[PDB]
Amino acid sequence: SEFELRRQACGRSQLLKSRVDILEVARQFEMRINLDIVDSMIASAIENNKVATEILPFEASKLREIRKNIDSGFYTQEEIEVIARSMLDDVAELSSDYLGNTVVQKFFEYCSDPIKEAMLERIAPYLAAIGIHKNGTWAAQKIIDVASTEKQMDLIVKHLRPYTALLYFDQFGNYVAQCCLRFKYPKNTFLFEVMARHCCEIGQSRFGARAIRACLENENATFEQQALVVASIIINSHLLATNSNGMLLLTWLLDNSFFRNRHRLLAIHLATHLHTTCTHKLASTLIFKLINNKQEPESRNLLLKNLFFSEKDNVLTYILQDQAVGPSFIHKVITYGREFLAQFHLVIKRVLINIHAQPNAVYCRLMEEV
Amino acid sequence: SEFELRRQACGRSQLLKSRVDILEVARQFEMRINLDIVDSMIASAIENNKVATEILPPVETLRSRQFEASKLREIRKNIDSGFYTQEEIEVIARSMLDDVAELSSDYLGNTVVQKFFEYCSDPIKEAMLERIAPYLAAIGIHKNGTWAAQKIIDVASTEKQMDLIVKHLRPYTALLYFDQFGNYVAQCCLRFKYPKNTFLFEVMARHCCEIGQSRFGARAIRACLENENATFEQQALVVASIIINSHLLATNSNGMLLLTWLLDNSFFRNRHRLLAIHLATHLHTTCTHKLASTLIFKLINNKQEPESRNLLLKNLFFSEKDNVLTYILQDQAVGPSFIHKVITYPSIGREFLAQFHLVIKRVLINIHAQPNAVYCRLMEEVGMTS
RNA sequence: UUAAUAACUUAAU
Ligand SMILES: [Mg+2]
Repeated sequence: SEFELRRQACGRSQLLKSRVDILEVARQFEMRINLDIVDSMIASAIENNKVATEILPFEASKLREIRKNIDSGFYTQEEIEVIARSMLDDVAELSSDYLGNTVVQKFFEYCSDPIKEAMLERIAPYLAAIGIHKNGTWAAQKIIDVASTEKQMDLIVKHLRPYTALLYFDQFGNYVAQCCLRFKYPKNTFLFEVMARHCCEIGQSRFGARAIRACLENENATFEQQALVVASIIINSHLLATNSNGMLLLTWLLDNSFFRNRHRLLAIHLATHLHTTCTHKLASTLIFKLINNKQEPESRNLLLKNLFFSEKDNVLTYILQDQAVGPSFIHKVITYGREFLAQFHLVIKRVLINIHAQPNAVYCRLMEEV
Repeated sequence: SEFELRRQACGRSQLLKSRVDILEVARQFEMRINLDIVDSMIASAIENNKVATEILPPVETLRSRQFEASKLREIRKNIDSGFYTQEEIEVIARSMLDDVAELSSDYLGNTVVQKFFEYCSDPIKEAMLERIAPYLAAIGIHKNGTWAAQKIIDVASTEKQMDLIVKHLRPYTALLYFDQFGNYVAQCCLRFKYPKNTFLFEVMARHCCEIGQSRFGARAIRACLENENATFEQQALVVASIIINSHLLATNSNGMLLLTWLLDNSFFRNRHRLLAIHLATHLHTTCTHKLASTLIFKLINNKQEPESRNLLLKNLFFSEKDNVLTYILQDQAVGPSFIHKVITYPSIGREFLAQFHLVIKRVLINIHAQPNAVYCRLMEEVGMTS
C-alpha cells in the first residue's frame, strides 16, 4: 500500500518513542491542556493496534421508481421501512451502486433509527470500502452525517478504525474520515489517535496532510485533541519538512494557528536536526523562517548557538560540506549585526579551510563575505 | 450608474431636438431610401421610452453546489455521448424550469442550458425562454452567461422566441452596447431581420452619443451598419444620427472611429459636405479639443471638397462679434496651435489670408493676449510683434 | 478587425 511505503520511510511511530516528550510539549504549550486526557489518548493510540493493510470490498428501473416515489412523498415512513428491511441482504452492495447509492442515502434520511441501525449493521464492515468508492462515498458520508444514536456511531467507529490511516490517503476517504468529527469527544478521538500515531506517514500524503489541517481547524476538535496532533507535528517536523505536503502542515502550524510558543517549541526541536534540515532544499527554507523571525528571539538565539558554536563545529562542517543547499543557506542566514557578524565570520572561515573548499560557483559569495 | 455619466457628458439626445434635421440628412444620402420609413423609426424610437438604468442578475438561491455540479456534468456527458433521446433531454429540461435562469450564468450550467436550446423542440425552448427572458440581458453581460445568451438568440427559430427576446432586451439595449460581452449579445439579434431587429437601430439612433463614445458600443455600431441584415433605412437612420452627433463623437477616439469609418465608406453621398455643415455650428468645442480639431483640420485641407472648407472657414473667422474665434484663441493647449496651423498651409490664397490675419489680430488685442509661448508665433504672423 | 468560458487551491455520482 501507500501506507506500507511511507511507514518504511518513517520508522517506528514517534508517538511510541516519545510518549513523555509529547506530554511535555503539550504541557509546555502554556495553554492549560489536561494531560490525563492527552495521555489516555496516547494510551488508546497504543492500545488500538488494528491497522489495515488494504481496504477490502433490483435492476435500474426498479431502483429509480423507489427513489422517484420517495422524492414524491408517495411513501409513508413505515412503507419505506418495509422496503428497506426487505433489502438488508443487498444494502451493502447497493451502497456502491451508481443508482443504489442514491437509494441507500434516501433510506438513511427517512427511516427511523432502529432500521438505520439494521442497515448500518450490514454496511459497517464495508463502510471504509464504500467510503473510497466514487459513487459509494456519497452514501458513506450520508450514513455518517445522519448517525444519530450511540449505537450507530460506535458501529461506524468500530469498523472504520482499522482503515482510518488508509482513508486519509484517499481522495474521497479523507472526507469520509472528517465526517466522523461530528461524533464529538470521546467518539471522534480515534481520528486524532491515528493522526498523532501516523503523523509522519499521513502528513506526507497529498490528501492526509490537507485532511489533518481540516481536522485541526474543525470546531469539534478539543484542545487536547489539537494539542496531541500538533505536538506530534512538532516532534515530526524534521521529517515533515523534507517534502512539500509535510511542509504544508508546518507552514499551517506557524501561521494559521493560535498555539502559544509554537515557534519556540518548533525551533527547540529542530535544533537537534540542523545538519539534515539545513542541507535539504525545502527544510532549510523553514529553518531560515525560524531565525529570520525577529519577534521570536529565543528561537533565533538557540538556533544560532546550535548552528555556529557547536560541539566541535561538526554541525557547521556538515552543512558547509554539502554542495547544493548548505553554503547558500549559511551565506543567507548571515546576510540579512556588525560585531556579531564578525564572530560568525570567524567560525565560517575555519570550516572552509578544513573543508579544503574551492572558490567555484558554490563558494563564491560566502568566501567574499568572510 | 455608469450609464448616468455617459448621458451627463452627452446632454439630451440630438435625435429629439433635430427630428427634422435627421430627415434632412437622410434625403441627401441618395440611395433607395424610403423616407417615410425613416420617420416612423424615429417615431418608434421616441415612443418606446422604457429604458433601464441598470442590469440586475437573477436572484441567487442556496444550492448544494457539488451535488448540483455532478448532476450537470453527467447531463452534459450523456448528451455529448448521444445516450439521450430528444424526449429524455426535454424531460430533464422541463424538470429544471425553476432553475434554468440561475444556471444560465453558471460555469457548468451555461454549457447545459446551451445544449437544451440546441436539442429541445420549440415548445420546450419557449418554456425555458419564458423563465430566462427577463434576465437575458443580465446573463448576456456575464462572462459565462453570455455564451448561453448568444446561443439562445442564435437558435431563436420561432416568432414567439424572437418577440420574447426583443421584448425583454429592449429596456437594456443601450446597456448591452456598453458591455464587452453584451454588445455581441445585441448584435446576435441582427439575425431577426427587418422589422424585428429595428429596436437595435432605434436605440443606436437615440443614444448614438453615449454608445458611439464607448469602446464597445462604437465598434458594435460599426458592426451593425456593416451587417447584411441592416436595411438602407436602418443604415441611414443611424448614419444620419452619427452626423448630427459628430461634434460629440469627435472628442474621443471611439466616436472618431465612427466618423473616420463614415468618411472612408464612400457609400453615403455628400458625407464630407453634410459632415462639415453640421460641424460648422460647433467650432467652439471642436477647434479647442485635441482630437476633434484634427478632424476639422482635415475637413479644410481636403482640396477635393472645396465647398466644405469654405463653409468651415466663413464660420471660423467671420462670426458675430468674433465669439467663435475668441473662444478658440482664449484656449491655451489647442486653440492657438490650430489657428496657426490653418494659416500656414498653402491652400488658402492671399486675399482671404489677409482677411483672416486682420480678425486674429483684432481678437488677440481684444483678448489682451500676452506674447508668451502661446501667442508669440501667431502674433508675429499678423503684425503685433517681430 | 472589441471579443470572451468560472471559481477552487484536496474533492467527487
Ligand atoms: Mg482544484
